[PDB]
Amino acid sequence: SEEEIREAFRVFDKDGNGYISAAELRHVMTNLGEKLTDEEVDEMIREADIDGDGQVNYEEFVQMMTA
Amino acid sequence: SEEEIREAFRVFDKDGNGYISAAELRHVMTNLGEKLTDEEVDEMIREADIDGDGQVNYEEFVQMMTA
Amino acid sequence: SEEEIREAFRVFDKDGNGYISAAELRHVMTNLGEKLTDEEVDEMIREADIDGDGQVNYEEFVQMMTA
Amino acid sequence: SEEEIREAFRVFDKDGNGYISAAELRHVMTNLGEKLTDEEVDEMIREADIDGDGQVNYEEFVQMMTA
Amino acid sequence: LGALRRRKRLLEQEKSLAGWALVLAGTGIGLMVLHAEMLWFGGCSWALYLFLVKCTISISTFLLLCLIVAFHAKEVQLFMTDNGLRDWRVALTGRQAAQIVLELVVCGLHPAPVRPGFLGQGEALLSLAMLLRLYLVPRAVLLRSGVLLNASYRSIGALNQVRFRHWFVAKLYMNTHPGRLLLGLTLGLWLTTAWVLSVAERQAVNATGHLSDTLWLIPITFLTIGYGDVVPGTMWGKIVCLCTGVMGVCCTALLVAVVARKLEFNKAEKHVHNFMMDIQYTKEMKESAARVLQEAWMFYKHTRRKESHAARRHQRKLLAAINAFRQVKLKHRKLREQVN
Amino acid sequence: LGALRRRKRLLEQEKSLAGWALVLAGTGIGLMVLHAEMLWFGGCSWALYLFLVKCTISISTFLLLCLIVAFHAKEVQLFMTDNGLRDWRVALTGRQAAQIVLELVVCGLHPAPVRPGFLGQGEALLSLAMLLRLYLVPRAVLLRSGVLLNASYRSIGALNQVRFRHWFVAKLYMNTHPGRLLLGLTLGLWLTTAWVLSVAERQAVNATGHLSDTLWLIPITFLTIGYGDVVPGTMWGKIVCLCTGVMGVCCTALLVAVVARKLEFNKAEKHVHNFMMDIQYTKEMKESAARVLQEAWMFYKHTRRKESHAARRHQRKLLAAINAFRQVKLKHRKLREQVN
Amino acid sequence: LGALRRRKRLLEQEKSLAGWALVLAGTGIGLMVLHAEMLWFGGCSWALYLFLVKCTISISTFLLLCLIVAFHAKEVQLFMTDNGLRDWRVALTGRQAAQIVLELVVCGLHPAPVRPGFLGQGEALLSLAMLLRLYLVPRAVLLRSGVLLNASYRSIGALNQVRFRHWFVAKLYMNTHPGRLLLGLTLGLWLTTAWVLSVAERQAVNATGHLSDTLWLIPITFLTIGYGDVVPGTMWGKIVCLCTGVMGVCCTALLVAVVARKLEFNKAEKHVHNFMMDIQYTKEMKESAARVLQEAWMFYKHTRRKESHAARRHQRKLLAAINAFRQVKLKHRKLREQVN
Amino acid sequence: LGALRRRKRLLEQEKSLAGWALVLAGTGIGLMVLHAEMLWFGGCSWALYLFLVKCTISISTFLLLCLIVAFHAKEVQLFMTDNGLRDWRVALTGRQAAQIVLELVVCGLHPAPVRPGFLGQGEALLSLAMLLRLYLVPRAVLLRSGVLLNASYRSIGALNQVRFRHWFVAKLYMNTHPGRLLLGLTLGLWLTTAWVLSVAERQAVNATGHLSDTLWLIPITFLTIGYGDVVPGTMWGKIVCLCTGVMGVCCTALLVAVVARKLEFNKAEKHVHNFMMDIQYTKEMKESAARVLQEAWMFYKHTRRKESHAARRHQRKLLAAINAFRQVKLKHRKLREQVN
Ligand SMILES: [K+]
Ligand SMILES: [K+]
Ligand SMILES: [K+]
Ligand SMILES: [K+]
Repeated sequence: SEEEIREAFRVFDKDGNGYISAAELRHVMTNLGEKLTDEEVDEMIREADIDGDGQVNYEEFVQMMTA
Repeated sequence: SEEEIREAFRVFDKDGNGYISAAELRHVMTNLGEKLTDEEVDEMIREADIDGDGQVNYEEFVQMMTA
Repeated sequence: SEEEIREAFRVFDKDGNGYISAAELRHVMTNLGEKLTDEEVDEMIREADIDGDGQVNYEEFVQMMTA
Repeated sequence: SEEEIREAFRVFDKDGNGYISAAELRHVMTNLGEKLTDEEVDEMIREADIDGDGQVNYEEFVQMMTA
Repeated sequence: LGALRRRKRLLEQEKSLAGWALVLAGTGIGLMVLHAEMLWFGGCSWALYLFLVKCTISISTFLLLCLIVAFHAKEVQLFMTDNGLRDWRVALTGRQAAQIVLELVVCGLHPAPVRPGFLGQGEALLSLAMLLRLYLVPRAVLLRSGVLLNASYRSIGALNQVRFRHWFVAKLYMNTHPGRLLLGLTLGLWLTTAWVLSVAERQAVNATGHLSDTLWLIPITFLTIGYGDVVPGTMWGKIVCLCTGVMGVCCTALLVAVVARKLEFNKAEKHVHNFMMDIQYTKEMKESAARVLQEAWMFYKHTRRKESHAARRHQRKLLAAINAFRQVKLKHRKLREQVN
Repeated sequence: LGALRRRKRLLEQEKSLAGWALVLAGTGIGLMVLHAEMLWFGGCSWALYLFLVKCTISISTFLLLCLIVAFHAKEVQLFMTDNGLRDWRVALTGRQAAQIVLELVVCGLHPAPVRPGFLGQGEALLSLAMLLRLYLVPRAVLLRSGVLLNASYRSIGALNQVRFRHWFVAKLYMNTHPGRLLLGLTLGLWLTTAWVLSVAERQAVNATGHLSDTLWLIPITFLTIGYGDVVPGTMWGKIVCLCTGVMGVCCTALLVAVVARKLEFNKAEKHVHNFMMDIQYTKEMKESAARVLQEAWMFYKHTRRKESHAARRHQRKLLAAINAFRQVKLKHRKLREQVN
Repeated sequence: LGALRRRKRLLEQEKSLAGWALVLAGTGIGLMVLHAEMLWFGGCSWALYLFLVKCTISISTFLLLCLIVAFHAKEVQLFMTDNGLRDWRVALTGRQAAQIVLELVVCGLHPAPVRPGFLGQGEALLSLAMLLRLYLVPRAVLLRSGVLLNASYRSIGALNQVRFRHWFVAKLYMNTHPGRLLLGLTLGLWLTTAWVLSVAERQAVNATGHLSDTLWLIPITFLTIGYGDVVPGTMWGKIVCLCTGVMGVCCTALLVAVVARKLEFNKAEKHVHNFMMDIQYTKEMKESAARVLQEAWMFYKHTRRKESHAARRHQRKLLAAINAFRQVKLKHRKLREQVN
Repeated sequence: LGALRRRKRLLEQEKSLAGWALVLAGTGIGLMVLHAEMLWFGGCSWALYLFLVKCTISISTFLLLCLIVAFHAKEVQLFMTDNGLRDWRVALTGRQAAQIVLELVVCGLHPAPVRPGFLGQGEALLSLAMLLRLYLVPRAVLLRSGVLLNASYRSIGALNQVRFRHWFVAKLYMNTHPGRLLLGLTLGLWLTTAWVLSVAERQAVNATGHLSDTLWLIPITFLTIGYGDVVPGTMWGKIVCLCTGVMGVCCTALLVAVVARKLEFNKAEKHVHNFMMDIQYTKEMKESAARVLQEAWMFYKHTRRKESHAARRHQRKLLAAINAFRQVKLKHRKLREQVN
């Protein structure tokens, strides 16, 4: 139930292919709006555990998150 | 005493050349506005009897009708 | 003390080069506005006497008239 | 602390390259607004003393004046 | 080839046949006004003159009613010739017959000579119903304008708009030259309404509502400058005063719309203004350059000769002249940008 | 597909569900006026009729309060089918609940029969609080306009980067035919405003303040033509008469804006006018030369006869004709420049 | 070639003559005002002073009646130079002589000393007939504006056949310096009209119509705010109060037309606004994406915590953020396409 | 480089000092009204409270006269940093000093406590002289809006002489969202003007000029609906009723100019409307062709039936259908020409 995930990830693009690492997405989320800590970085690691390699493959692992 | 009969027939075009059959003109006339029955289909057959083949050649047998 | 005499004569052009004959200029003058007679045609002949051939070469014999 | 000295000198250009002589700059200055005399010509000589040749090379001899 | 001249012949006939009806309709109004004003001042002593002037109106109405039929017959002939029909039975529609009978019943209302200074209600309404004959003006104006007379005009108009609307002629007259038409409309409505209001509120005590007061009351209602020293006091006089402000607001809107357009430049005026601005800019630029060089030398000499500290204003003048020169340079640059 | 028909079925259902509220909300307004004018003229002799006509208002309000909920439920169903949700808990938001409760608390305000010709305050405010039910009109007008009825239009609107709004349909109605709508508004605001002020300033014994005086005062304030013969004398009547000039200035501005656009030419009219003026320009240009040559020859003949008395005038005419020819030539060349 | 020198010297002489005529055309008006006020306040005691101030008006008129002839002689010489024919008999037209006669008879009207505080009629009209000398103002304003002072200007003027009509100069002044001119006109008409009305309605009982009342009545008529506490009571005072209402609407139309233009952006302001919108759109899009991701993860965590109420609220927030992001993306693409 | 941060710090300081002056200049205005009303209603036996409430005004004025010198010092520092200079002797010009002293003398006017319910002329003028402190509002609004805040935006705008002016911000607020601002101005000018008039015209016995009458007289003058039941009776009240109509004529022009722009389509609305009307055009064309065919067949059948009444009716219907089909074909051709 989502669309334009390509542009959504390219907005906060760090590696050029939307595969921003866990720390990349962490500082993207913390800098804009709310900020958090070790709990947030553990939560981000859990979220990126679907890929299991750091390079968040959004185009594949967005469907489960948006389902 | 008429003009643009080519476009007038191409409006209700069925065979691509304005040669819509008797049933074609029948359902064209009945669908839009007034509707009728066996009497109307017999009258349409009589009107198209000038062609004598079903494929109404309007560009030839329209002058007598419009005269 | 005049200019655009070429277009002025081309407006009332009869022979295609502004060489309208005495009768040509006569009916041009009489048709628009006032009308006249034998006196007018004699006056036109006197005016065209500068050319001496009927085909009034305005571009040459207009300077004396406009002087 | 200046810019577009090239255009500033080209506005009052006399030798084509902005190298107007002392008399040239003198009559340029006196023509518009204030007017002066032997004092002005001596002042022009003093101003051109930096160049020392009459041809006012403004491109090089403007930074000291504008400093 | 005969039809190409027959159509023009019948149209030229229609031109005069519609032009004469306007005069024969204006005559009736001219006589009704005279009779109404004669019955007031004249009194009951004048009766034969009133009877003689009340019958000419009936004669004029009878003569007018014989021209509308001829005009419509000419219209039917024109339609038959244009459409090529041979039978007049199919040329006439029900709507046209209704319009014709409505025209003939509207145009036929007159006081009539049938059967002391005050008009009865029936006569006062029948006389005021004679002003409806002004619907003949637009057709006469359109036919006299010439936009429809020529064959070439009709041929070129048939491509875009087959029927020449009155609004086109109205817009043409408005844009060719306003002012005269608007003044005529304003000064022709302050006389045909004052008389109606005086008829509505004519008092025999001290002439409390005659033309000496309505001619003052109408303009200050049309311009919404209502003072309050004189006001209508009759139900039939409170409605003529609400139909006058409606015709004033619309006139003000038209005046505003015309004035908004009337003050716009054209291409040649813009070019002349741009040329003047450019030459002024160049002159200002050269003067500013002379000023900056002169002031720079003045400040340098003041510093060189050590003329105390009075040369402080020289730096101010130098900076102001430099910034002005930069501003005028930028203005000339942008001007050359848009004009190119 | 089921959804492609369910969407249209639900929209058509809510069309009638919202159109019936517009006619069930007019009954209360039409009954409150009748009850007030019955209590005024009728007096204390009529009580059973007043009770019967007052209970019908409560019944109508009860029947009206059961349609807003149905309309909102139908809208929530559309929200679910559009966003694909399955739980009704997430469909409703706090702002929508506040809007619903505000609608249900503003619709249900009537002078219910809880318990000698004047409406005691507290009831004359509940009665006049029923005019707030007119917020239903724009919703029904927009929803019945067909912009949302068609499936193709609704599908195209998403890709057209535009959202349906009351402003869009209002602008469409203004563009299509503004002549009827403006007069309808101006003649429907001169009654619902003239009844409220009569209620505010209803005076007994003196019989001064009823509709016979209000229908004269309201129109001379909307047009800013205040005379001063009748003025409000109650604090509640001094606020209704300055809320009329505010919505009269806006109407004047709307009329001016409409007229300014209505006075402009269309595409083909400019070409028609250009051709009509160009042919006349050519005719005048060709006619000028004949007068030029005739005057030149007549001046030559007059010099030949040596009188010179008419020759001076002929020379003046020749100069005038020459300059006129130059002017018309320049004008024609300019016209050919713009047209090409 | 001395033709340019001849034209320049003739134009300069014409400028000087037109300036001096306007200078001498105001002394007469000032002396008229002074004498009219002295005869009122001074009374019959002062007679020698009245005679002395009345003879100077005749002297000034005699001195004025020669500058017009000199100016027209300069015009004739300029016409000869531009159309060299060396025959003064043919250069003068009949209508030009008629307009010269009209100018001389208009400018020569004054209350000459041919023979208690009231101006007998026939002299109070001759005095007020001296205000027609203001037709010299447009000439002295146009000819001194510098547009005619340069041959380069005249070259393009002949190229476009502008003829330098007064309308062009008026439009240039309106475009260049609006506001100051409008206040000048509106404050120079409230003093020259408040004196004419005072002359028309000057009462010797208790000064019922002197400047203490006209200065209050005129400004509330120009603005159509007619109160009705003071009103004109003389026909000659009533006609004046209708000529201050017809030019109180034209001024309003001019003000509206001027104001309508000043609210439009130029080329640079549009670019500045576009950039200021683009930066805000980009930053809000970034913030919206951040909110979307944070809310999605928080909703997932809350579902992992099994509460479902914060989860449904976060679902609502997620839907709101998603549709806001879609809307802002659509709008950003829209104005990016507009800029491109 | 620290200059970039220094400029931002200095501009933030300028904003803070420009904002604090705006709230320290409102205290004096709020206390003068309280003191005047206390002196009016309270009368005598309140001298102590009057003295305390009057000394606070002087204290506030003394505190305000120190927030202008510091602001101008910050301005001088900014000028020096931008241009580049040391040991200030140049930045302070003469015009700037005159402006500073004018500001300090305008801001320092108050009813000082030096040395029965009626204010004296000196105090009644000094108190009303405190409204001139409202020139600080545009500066604070311009500085607070952030148009001068961003360094990159200011740098890119510095390419051309934008000269950030109050007019640009006013136009931005006008086109952003009107209505709110105009309503605020109208409802804030009906109190600060109705209190000044009450001060000017205030009667000790049988008060006929207090806020119970001015709040009625002012709104019917701003809208030019002057009735005449209450009018000013003092010269100082007449001069303030002529400055209210001037601010009412300009507001109407502003409203008309706003509405004229607000009644226009955007880019996508034109396309949507064109598509909507084109669909109807096509469907009407199809239906008209079907009608033509059906009527032709019916007429042929009726002619076969040999009864020449319905035959004539059907022939007329056929002709009408044919002409309507031609008209709609021409309209669709115009549509295709204009859309392509
Ligand atoms: K008004
Ligand atoms: K008014
Ligand atoms: K009034
Ligand atoms: K009044």
